[PDB]
Amino acid sequence: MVNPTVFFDIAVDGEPLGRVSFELFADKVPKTAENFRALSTGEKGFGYKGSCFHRIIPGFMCQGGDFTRHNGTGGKSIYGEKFEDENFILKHTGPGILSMANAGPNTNGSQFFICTAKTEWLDGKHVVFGKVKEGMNIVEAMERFGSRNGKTSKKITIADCGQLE
Ligand SMILES: NC(=O)c1ccccn1
Ligand SMILES: NC(=O)c1ccccn1
Ligand SMILES: NC(=O)c1ccccn1
Repeated sequence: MVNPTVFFDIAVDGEPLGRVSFELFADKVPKTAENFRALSTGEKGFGYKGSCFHRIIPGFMCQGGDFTRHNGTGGKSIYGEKFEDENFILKHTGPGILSMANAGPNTNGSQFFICTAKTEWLDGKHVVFGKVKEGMNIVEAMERFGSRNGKTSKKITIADCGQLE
């Protein structure tokens, strides 16, 4: 079939900003893509809606997906607490790359990051599974609320999220 597309509706201190949409690479990382897809729809009873981008470093990346500790230490996959690195077929080529955050080999949960630069040192250690399709202007707006140490000057939230036709 066709690779799924997922959207995030982003808010800044509760104020609507815009929509970021993502192509998920189910054709190359079906397991990893399915996790992010189901967390986006909330169809297992948990996921990304209402959570925040807790760490944003301009010229590097926007990190989110921690809906259990809201700070980078939590989250869980649709398969259990953690799942294996599925493969490293896809590389971190530039801005818009969507990739899994982790704390060691085989520790993927729900946390993910959106690259805003090429981050080749992450290749072969973070599983890349998607890419921003629309709203890279919105990801760039988000990023302006980050800082050098990653603390956001405003609260950046996924006000709504879902799967698109
Ligand atoms: N430690 C992590 O999950 C990480 C996430 C994004 C970029 C670099 N490292
Ligand atoms: N990606 C995760 O589930 C994670 C990443 C860093 C620290 C703790 N958990
Ligand atoms: N490890 C690398 O290839 C690299 C490239 C630029 C900045 C930091 N690290």
